[PDB]
Amino acid sequence: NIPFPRTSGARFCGAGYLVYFTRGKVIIQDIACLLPVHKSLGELYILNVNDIQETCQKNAASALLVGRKDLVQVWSLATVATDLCLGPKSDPDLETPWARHPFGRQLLESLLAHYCRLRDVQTLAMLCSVFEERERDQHDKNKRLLDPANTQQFDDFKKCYGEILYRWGLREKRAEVLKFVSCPGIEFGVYCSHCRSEVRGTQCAICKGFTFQCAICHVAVRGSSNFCLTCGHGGHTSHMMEWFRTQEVCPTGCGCHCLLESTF
Amino acid sequence: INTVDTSHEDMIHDAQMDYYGTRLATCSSDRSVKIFDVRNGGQILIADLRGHEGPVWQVAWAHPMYGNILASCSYDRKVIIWREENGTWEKSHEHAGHDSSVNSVCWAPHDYGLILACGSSDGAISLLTYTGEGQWEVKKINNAHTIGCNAVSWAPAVVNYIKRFASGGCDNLIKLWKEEEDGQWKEEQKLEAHSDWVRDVAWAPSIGLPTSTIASCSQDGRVFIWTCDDASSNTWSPKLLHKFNDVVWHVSWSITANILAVSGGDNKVTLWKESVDGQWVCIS
Amino acid sequence: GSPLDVLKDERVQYWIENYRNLLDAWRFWHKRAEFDIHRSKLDPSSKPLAQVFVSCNFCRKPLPRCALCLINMGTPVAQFNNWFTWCHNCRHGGHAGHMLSWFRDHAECPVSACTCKCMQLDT
Amino acid sequence: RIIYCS
Ligand SMILES: [Zn+2]
Ligand SMILES: [Zn+2]
Ligand SMILES: [Zn+2]
Ligand SMILES: [Zn+2]
Ligand SMILES: [Zn+2]
Ligand SMILES: [Zn+2]
Ligand SMILES: [Zn+2]
Ligand SMILES: [Zn+2]
Repeated sequence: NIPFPRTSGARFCGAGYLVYFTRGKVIIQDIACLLPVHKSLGELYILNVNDIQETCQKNAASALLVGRKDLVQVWSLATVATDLCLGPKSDPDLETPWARHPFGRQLLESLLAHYCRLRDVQTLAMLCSVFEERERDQHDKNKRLLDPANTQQFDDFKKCYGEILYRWGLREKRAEVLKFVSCPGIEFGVYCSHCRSEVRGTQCAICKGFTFQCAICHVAVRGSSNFCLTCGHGGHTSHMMEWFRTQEVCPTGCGCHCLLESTF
Repeated sequence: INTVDTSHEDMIHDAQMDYYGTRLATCSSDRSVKIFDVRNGGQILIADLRGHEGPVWQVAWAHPMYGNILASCSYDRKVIIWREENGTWEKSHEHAGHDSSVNSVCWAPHDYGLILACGSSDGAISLLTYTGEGQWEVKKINNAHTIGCNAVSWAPAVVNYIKRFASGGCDNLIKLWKEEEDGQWKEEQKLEAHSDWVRDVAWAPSIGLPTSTIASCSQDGRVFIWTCDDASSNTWSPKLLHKFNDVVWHVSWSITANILAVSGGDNKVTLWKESVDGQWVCIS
Repeated sequence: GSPLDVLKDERVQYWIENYRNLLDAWRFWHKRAEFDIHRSKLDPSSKPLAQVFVSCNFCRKPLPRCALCLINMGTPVAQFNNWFTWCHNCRHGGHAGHMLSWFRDHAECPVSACTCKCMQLDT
Repeated sequence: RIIYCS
């Protein structure tokens, strides 16, 4: 049992390519005008939690550089629908929430259903991110523009767009997008400078003191740090930016050429 | 439009590109598995891999997550892995547990780990699982297909997990396999709506839409785009796209599962897209 | 001069210590490193101890992986862009170049669901 | 206005 050998094939590779061959040489296509995602928009789009208004306008401007009539109108509506003057209140018997207004949840759920049919992940992921006693509990569910019974689909949208962004080659943007998801071995320990014991954390337990002391400015380090695996003399990252820029020896009189024994 | 002119005399059988779109791996019939470097429109020969008894059918790259890995399946008990270490490509591992020739390889989704599935012509599937320290935990099940098992596909990961894959062989049937909690790989619904000889099977990438689609091809020329609109139902309703005049070899989805490219014996490539009314029409 | 006759006295050590301190006040930090290299090349006795362990709390596998790059730590692949930076209060990190690219624009640990501003936590 | 005049 063995089929007959084949002499042609075609596969979709990368995120915007097409490879094929025929009965030989192999050609490579750049067919990126037939997919609903655009690579330039993924390089121009921004996300910034501290100021929603600016992001919507910047993305609306960026949508005009590509010539998509749809996105300009959508991002325009997003600005007015996500203003800070429409904040929900705490008591149900004080106002009707903007979510129940027919320009709230129902318009969002009509854009999302439109873009789903087009398979446009890139807009769904962005939209789902920008918008992110019994009576009191019911109110909290009622006052949200995204249904609390559909979190899984939104997480799936964000995850798939992140995988695409990894495929294209952009690393920072994937982290930016993934920062909005609702659902969230061997390590290194520090030998304390007072009790001479391994300490799990920037602060000790016996003497409760600082466990790590920088090997350039001798000031205790509490945030970022780099260290050598062989000799083990570490400090702030910018300090070794400056130090290992030219020299190749331990800054603490150790003799260990850390540049060669650490960068595996 | 870019072109590469391969050296190897015998006709090419398969060709695939890496994850990022930088390198190229071409299988052939003489012996070679030559790999190029097509960055910025180039041809520069990175390596020229050698060593195989018979001709090689498929080459499959793994995720960049676990280094540079490439798998090959040939006309022998041969699934050699071709890892590259310290800036040079070389043999890394071999496994020869299947009597007849093995004609399909498919890497598992990177969420599970590093798993490879290969279906031999004898009618068995071998799962190569990486356990660390340069070791494997290869297990297999036999008597799955009478005279077939010549195409395998993995299913997109959904929400611990429930591993699934889709196969198909000479029996003109396609079976779905679900791994039990114990570890044994049981069987499940097996669709049978083809006539002569299935050749390949592909399963669609997921976006979040609660529908699963599978394409299939055969010597009939009939391509069926199966569909299932309910996770609990486990029902698939076949549909026809076009009855080709020749044998249909390969089907491949797109990144967003909106375009399907079909190639076969007629020595042509066709692109297809679903219309709003539910009919599948060509584009080029 | 004599290594093991005068350098053991508790009067020549205080002078060296005070000189190092006075150097550390003026913020001349590289000069202190040069002085320490000279001192160590002269006598061996005053040699610092190690600082960072490699223990495995969860005592054929890997463990740490980059954040932005997410590739497994260790394994091979402008020479300082391969150390693995570690946060202390956050226990995260990655490649030096990747994290420095990340931290120039934004200020937060790239791992989502973290609120540690690692770069400006120490100033 | 956004809805009815581009
Ligand atoms: Zn202590
Ligand atoms: Zn410092
Ligand atoms: Zn060292
Ligand atoms: Zn040292
Ligand atoms: Zn361990
Ligand atoms: Zn990295
Ligand atoms: Zn931190
Ligand atoms: Zn963090």
